[PDB]
Amino acid sequence: RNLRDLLAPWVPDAPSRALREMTLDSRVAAAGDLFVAVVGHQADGRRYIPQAIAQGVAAIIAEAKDEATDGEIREMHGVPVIYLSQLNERLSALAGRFYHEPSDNLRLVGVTGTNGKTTTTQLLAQWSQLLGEISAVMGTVGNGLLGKVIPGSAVDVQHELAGLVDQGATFCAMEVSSHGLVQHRVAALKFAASVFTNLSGDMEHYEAAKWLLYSEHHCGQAIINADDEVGRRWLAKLPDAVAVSMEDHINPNCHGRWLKATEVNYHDSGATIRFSSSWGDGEIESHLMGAFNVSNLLLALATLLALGYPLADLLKTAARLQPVCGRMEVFTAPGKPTVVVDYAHTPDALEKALQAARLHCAGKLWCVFGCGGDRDKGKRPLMGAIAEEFADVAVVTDDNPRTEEPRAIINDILAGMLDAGHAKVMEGRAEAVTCAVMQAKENDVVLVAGKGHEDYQIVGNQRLDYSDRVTVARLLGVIA
Ligand SMILES: Cc1cccc(C(=O)N[C@@H](C)C2CC2)n1
Ligand SMILES: Cc1cccc(C(=O)N[C@H](C)C2CC2)n1
Repeated sequence: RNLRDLLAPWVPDAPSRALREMTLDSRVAAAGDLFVAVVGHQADGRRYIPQAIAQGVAAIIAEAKDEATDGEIREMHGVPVIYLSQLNERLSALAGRFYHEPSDNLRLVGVTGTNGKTTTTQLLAQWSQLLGEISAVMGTVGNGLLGKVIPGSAVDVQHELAGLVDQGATFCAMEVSSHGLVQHRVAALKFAASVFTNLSGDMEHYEAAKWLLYSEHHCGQAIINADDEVGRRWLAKLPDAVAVSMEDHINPNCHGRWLKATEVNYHDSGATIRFSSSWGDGEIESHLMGAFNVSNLLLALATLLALGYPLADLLKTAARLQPVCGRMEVFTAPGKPTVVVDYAHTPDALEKALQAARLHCAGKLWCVFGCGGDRDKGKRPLMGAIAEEFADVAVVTDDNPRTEEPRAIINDILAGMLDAGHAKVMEGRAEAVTCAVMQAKENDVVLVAGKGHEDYQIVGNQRLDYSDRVTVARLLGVIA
């Protein structure tokens, strides 16, 4: 890395100077670094140019606003300071060049929308890796090669993508937040494909702002959920986008690319999804639960088809796709009730989890759950009302009671019910889980909510070793 090569597209006359790393933080700007001095909300990095210089940086790139002209080269204490107008907008491009254009050196797929980003990215990364890629993810659960995901500016994004390319990644599925997009955090990334899952006067400016952003990015193949009203607006203006539906929203008159689920059977271990597409038809056995996960899987399928992965190979590998651990994670065993472990710990999340589970439930739906002690109490009766409404059997138990009296938490939950006497209460959590699993019938479904993959139960100030997954697995005679 050299300042002159780095800046060649923009600043013809920039001095040669070897560079080490790129940083926005004057506090970690080491000797040989490029410090980038950006102006944000209540922050002016140019204030810290003296400090960085004093810490021995090789060079500085700085916001030109009010201070200089675009491309102006100055020199302070023998250190080149190059000024650029609209530096926030350009930071992604600058960092891209610094880090050798990582998005041109793997297949990058970006997933945007309110929900489903995490699951859809995971599915993209898993399925592509099943077809021979070395895949990675960047998103809410962290960054890394699959299995090694470790728990944010335009520089950081490019740096992390370069790290992945360095570790041998050939495919990356990235969550792209609305906030990230607006703050130019992905501005110079070359997306192979861009996926839209869903959106949760005004409508004209919102739309306008997002269209403007779209027009400025390298989105690649566009893959859009046609079951969402906003998705259909995108599709109306993008004739080469791929429309995906599990209802009747594909308009066959447009002769565009499409994928639609024609029949879905939600069963005790997943969903059987029959589909047609402009690539051919097929049937997939998904091991994920609920309708929204059928949509997420279809989006991943359509994306991979769009990118040229063969339908036959995707079909042969689909049954290996797994849920994110502790997210609507299904446990079945021959002749036992189906048990779903989900992290749902809010009224809305609990409601969605119950509605998803219900689709797969021939019998009674059980819900085992509690609420955290020494935290806001407001959700407690709301979760009680939800469990009573959307399950057939509510089993109220403990969930990280901490220092709060466990039964007091349970009381708050029960207080939200129309008919609390119809709820079952069982303390200890392990005991409650066991109660549901051992009493439920073979065609029942038991949702164990609140913990997902979090393998502890906080009682007092002790983190006790405890896993919903392991509890369930042992009861069913399976392996967590
Ligand atoms: C770009 C494309 C490809 C295939 C089908 C379609 C499609 O059904 N569009 C619908 C949802 C129109 C109202 C927006 N659009
Ligand atoms: C991943 C990504 C990056 C940059 C822009 C975009 C974008 O405007 N996406 C739209 C929602 C398009 C329907 C797919 N998506």
